[PDB]
Amino acid sequence: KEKVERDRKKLARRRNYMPLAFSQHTKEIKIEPAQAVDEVEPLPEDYYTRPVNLTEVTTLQQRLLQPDFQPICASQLYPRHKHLLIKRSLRCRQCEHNLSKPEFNPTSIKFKIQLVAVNY
Amino acid sequence: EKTAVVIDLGEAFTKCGFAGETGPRCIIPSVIKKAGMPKPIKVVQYNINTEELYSYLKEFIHILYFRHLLVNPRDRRVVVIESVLCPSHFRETLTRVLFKYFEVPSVLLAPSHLMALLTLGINSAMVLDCGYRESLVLPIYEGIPVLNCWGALPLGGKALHKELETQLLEQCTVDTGAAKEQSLPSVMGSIPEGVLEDIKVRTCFVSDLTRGLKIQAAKFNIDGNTERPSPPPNVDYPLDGEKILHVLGSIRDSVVEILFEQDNEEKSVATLILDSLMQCPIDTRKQLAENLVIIGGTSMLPGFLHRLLAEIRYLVEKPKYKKTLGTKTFRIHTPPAKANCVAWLGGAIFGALQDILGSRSVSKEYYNQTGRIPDWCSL
Amino acid sequence: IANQPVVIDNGSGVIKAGFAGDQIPKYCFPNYVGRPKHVRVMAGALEGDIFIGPKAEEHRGLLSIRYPMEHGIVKDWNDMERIWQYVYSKDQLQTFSEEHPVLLTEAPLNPRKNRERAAEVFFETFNVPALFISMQAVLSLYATGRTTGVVLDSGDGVTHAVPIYEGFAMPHSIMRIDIAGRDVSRFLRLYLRKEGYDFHSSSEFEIVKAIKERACYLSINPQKDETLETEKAQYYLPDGSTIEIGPSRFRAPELLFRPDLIGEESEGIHEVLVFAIQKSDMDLRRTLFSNIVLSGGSTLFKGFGDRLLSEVKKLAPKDVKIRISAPQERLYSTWIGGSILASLDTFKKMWVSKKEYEEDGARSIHRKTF
Amino acid sequence: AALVVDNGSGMCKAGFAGDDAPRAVFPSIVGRPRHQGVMVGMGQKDSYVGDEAQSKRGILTLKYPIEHGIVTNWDDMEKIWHHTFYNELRVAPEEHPVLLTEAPLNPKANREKMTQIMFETFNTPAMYVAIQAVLSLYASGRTTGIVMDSGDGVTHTVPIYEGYALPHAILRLDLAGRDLTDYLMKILTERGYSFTTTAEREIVRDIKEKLCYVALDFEQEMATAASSSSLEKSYELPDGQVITIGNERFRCPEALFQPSFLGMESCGIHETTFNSIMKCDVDIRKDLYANTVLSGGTTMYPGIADRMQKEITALAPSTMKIKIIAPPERKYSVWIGGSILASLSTFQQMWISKQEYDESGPSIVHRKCF
Ligand SMILES: Nc1ncnc2c1ncn2[C@@H]1O[C@H](COP(=O)(O)OP(=O)(O)OP(=O)(O)O)[C@@H](O)[C@H]1O
Ligand SMILES: Nc1ncnc2c1ncn2[C@@H]1O[C@H](COP(=O)(O)OP(=O)(O)O)[C@@H](O)[C@H]1O
Ligand SMILES: Nc1ncnc2c1ncn2[C@@H]1O[C@H](COP(=O)(O)OP(=O)(O)O)[C@@H](O)[C@H]1O
Ligand SMILES: [Zn+2]
Repeated sequence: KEKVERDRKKLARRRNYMPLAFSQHTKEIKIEPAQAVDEVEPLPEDYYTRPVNLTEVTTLQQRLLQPDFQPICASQLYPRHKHLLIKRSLRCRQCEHNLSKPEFNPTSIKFKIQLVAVNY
Repeated sequence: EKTAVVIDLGEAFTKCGFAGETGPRCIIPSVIKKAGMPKPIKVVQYNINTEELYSYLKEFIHILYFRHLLVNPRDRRVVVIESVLCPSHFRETLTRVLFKYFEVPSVLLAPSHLMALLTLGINSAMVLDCGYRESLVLPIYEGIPVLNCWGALPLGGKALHKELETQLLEQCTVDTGAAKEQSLPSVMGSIPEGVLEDIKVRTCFVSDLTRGLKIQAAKFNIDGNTERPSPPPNVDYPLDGEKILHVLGSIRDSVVEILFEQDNEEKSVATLILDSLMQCPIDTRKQLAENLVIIGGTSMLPGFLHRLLAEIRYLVEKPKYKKTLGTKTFRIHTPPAKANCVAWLGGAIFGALQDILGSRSVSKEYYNQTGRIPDWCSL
Repeated sequence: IANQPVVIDNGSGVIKAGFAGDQIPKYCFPNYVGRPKHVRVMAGALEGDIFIGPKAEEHRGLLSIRYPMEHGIVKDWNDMERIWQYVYSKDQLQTFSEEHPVLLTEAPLNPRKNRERAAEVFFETFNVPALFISMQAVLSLYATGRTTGVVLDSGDGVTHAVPIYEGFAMPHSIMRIDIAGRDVSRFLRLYLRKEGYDFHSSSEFEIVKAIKERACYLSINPQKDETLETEKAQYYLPDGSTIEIGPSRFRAPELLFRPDLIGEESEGIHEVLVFAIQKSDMDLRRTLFSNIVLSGGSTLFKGFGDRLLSEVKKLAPKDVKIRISAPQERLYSTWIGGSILASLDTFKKMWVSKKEYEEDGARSIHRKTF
Repeated sequence: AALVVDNGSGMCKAGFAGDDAPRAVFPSIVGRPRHQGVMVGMGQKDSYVGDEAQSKRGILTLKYPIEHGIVTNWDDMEKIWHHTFYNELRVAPEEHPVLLTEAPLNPKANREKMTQIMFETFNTPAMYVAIQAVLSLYASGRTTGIVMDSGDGVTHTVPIYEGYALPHAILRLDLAGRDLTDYLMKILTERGYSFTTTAEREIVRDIKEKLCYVALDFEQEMATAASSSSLEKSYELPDGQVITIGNERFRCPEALFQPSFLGMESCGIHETTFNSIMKCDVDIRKDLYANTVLSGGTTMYPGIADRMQKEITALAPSTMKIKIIAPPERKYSVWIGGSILASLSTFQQMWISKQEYDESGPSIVHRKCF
């Protein structure tokens, strides 16, 4: 709606007709806004008078690796899929190409175009 | 068009990922491991030389765009989330890094508070942002941030980490493993920030208002003989392998109280909402009060939201706020993502809107021509 | 009683006291109550829980500042009573309040409850012979020594424009806006956080007021100074640390002349002056433009008169003579006016006696005001 | 099929000709946001109008386009008419001919520029401007009698006898609802409750409409207000905060009957109604006393009719019988008249066409006005 309004406004400025009325001017999606709770759930009375095992609760580092629902308990914390790594290719400002890597960089130490300061 | 990337550079942690996603892909400590330096330098640092800041941000953004995210920087747009009243030179540098070095198409400098509002869907809401450095509040009414009625206090992560370190050094009881079974005080002169943060998260919790109010008067010792509630059991925390630090039960529930302590000035994390809300326009009062939003990782601390909402309703009855904010119904919003990743989620929801993004966002062609990033200060 | 009357300016920022005989106010100290920041249980700390004026300035960093008067209105009366008690202390004046009569200087169009309670305190708590509430604007003209003149009195709490012609004040033409020196200090703190220097504490708010008072110049064209690269002039703090203010210096006090920038719905300091003249009758407009007087502390900004003259000229009619006659003693102009007024034998008739207040009623103070 | 569109300074009453009451009634205001350089959220309209701006008052600066029945900003008025036809009424302006209302003795440029927009911008088939007072008589089924049509913008007194108007007997007074609203703010600020902003002024208008009532004897009412707290009523704001306005309740509408309070130096709404009848011919005066109509929403104050009768009777001769005509629908008295006029087959001829406008120009309106 804002795009159409901004487009209609911009082409009217570009035309420079001073908003001349040649023709007649002028389905809806409505989300319900989230309900506000009167009282949020208090801290459970267990936390008072209970030994805290540091094995059971999770550290920040391993909490934050699962960001979608970072759980306090270890039993909730599920193993995330292994992170894919990158194969870098360099390109200069003035020059175009410089160096690059093959399409089978897995289990290969070969460069498609070998270029380095020690090699010139 | 391609799915625009969202970055949110913070003092403690940086949120990173792609637009139109349920949460951020990578969230990591905002630091860089430079050769020679034993402890890694913090990437965001206010009030330093531009050249030294430029190099740190160049190093950091590189790690985000290749090791954490795997995508070409020049190809797709950027949605840089940064809090309102972020230092001028820092924001100017961050843009100059993205536009000059990386050569990004266009950056959009969204305020964190307005982004947090989009995630809920509500058009108007009060937004408290309890971060690392400063706990900032900013009323947002129907898309317009009200800078007139701003509020900030240094009662975040940094102020809490410092308070924990101080208390641990007073009641210092470590088992080094060298005839140190007996209580040994201050074997190490300072405790590293990484350890203090892990203790805070696991050991320490936020007490109830009734118990907290007693803890405040107890440590004060205001003409009373041992008027403290029964603390939790003492938790033993390993330091650098062999050294086992016994954390006192009092420290766990007293360290947090510095946030909710009045300290004569009447300036807590609780008061900051009511101080701001009283300064707001008379028509906006009832709408903002009903729609409260609590973002920031400091508010993740267990039982913070209950203590805050309770401490609010107690400070309401206090004679200062009793006239204006007397008969008001304070209700908290529960955002879809977790309290840490509310800010990021807004930028992603905004990044998914390709049509509006391109128009609002500052293009590289404009920056190269002008060299003037638009801000809420005069042009 | 014949004994010399005590003039006291009720300035939100700085209250100025002294005798009517003196050409200048001998005792002028900041209008705030100082209590210890940390809630003092123990001995060896700041004792009394009350530090006012010079005592507060000494131990400033330790104490917590709370202004009793906001926007020319008294919020906390218990605090204001302690302040007025410190005016009759060994430190300042050193006299009995029961002996000498009093003159107050309340801002124009204040609440009537503010005037009534102000009188009640000064008649009941202190046993004053006689009291007289007056307008800050009317006094400013007595000091300069002209009958005709518009008085743009920019204080710390409130900025107000009152047009008075040949000793006749048009009460409908008076204009009052809350955007004053204190708001400029608040907005400067925000811009200083945008430069990357936080002043979160109530004590640290006082040094932002000092930074403002020291270094803040009003540019004739604001847009040209923004494009121009700043010198970034260093200011020295009490601890010794240096801060480079830069562009925050000039774009902070601009909010007086353009309060829409931050988002405050007000007219502006250039606008209230012109509107006050335009609201008055057509015959007087020329003489009121020809006689403008700047009063208060929030006119002392470097190049204020230069900017105001330019901003008034474009709004005002073409080929009209605009003279903005600032005195050298703008900050202390309001008091000097009262000191002259008090000295006159006519003042003897104007004030309300203690016995008059007991018999007549509450109205006595309001009806004799004008 | 025809459209009646009252262009009142306070509220714009629009609807279809023949219908009993107007379809869409909204406050005539344009709401522009107090925007900073910070980016704005989604669902953002550049300028809000009417009930939308009335919902989002907090942030938007409310600017009334018509001031004293004179259109100051025509670009703003165009945006209201666009909200009137397209959004509120849900009708094309090209299809239906549009009747507008102008107050009597307005500037000639107002009627000229009004019709120019309707003919060029909206491309209406026919356009007729009418005097608000002339329409208001049709509501009561009375051809003979004077009307005291007091609006938010202006109040005017048009004597019409046996379907013939006396133009020279017409008197206009700039004192109106908005001046009373502005007056009520000042006296509420004197009590304690300060209202400055444009959004706050709208809340003071809601306070005025509900509580304020006209006193029979003002001096007698002030005596009862001082002694007892029976007249003191409480009102809840949009905020939970409640206020007790007290004597200022009946002090606001007094300004109508004695403008000296506002400081205009003019005759009261009672005295101007008398003066207008005396300016007329001696014979017809009888019927004008017998048929004194009160129109607009500034005559919906509880007990204005009783006070009006008393004041007129004192000025007028003793032998004459003075009857004030107060119909239940006074607020919609201007529109309901328009609906009756437009429906009549006789009025079909009096319409000014596009062909008539094109050949002659916008000056044709002055001939075929009344
Ligand atoms: N019941 C009421 N009692 C007192 N004052 C009222 C009442 N209703 C409205 N008012 C005041 O009087 C005004 C009446 O405005 P109204 O709705 O009659 O439109 P208008 O702009 O005056 O149109 P017109 O000039 O054609 O009569 C309002 O703006 C308000 O200030
Ligand atoms: N999941 C969590 N549980 C508890 N505390 C947390 C959590 N995540 C972060 N914190 C704490 O709260 C702080 C949140 O800071 P953050 O909002 O990420 O930084 P910034 O304010 O610079 O954007 C961290 O420094 C950390 O001490
Ligand atoms: N030399 C100065 N330069 C700039 N601002 C000043 C200067 N002196 C005072 N001010 C400002 O003006 C205020 C003083 O207001 P003041 O004139 O005392 O008000 P009042 O007329 O109500 O007594 C200070 O608090 C400060 O904000
Ligand atoms: Zn090269």
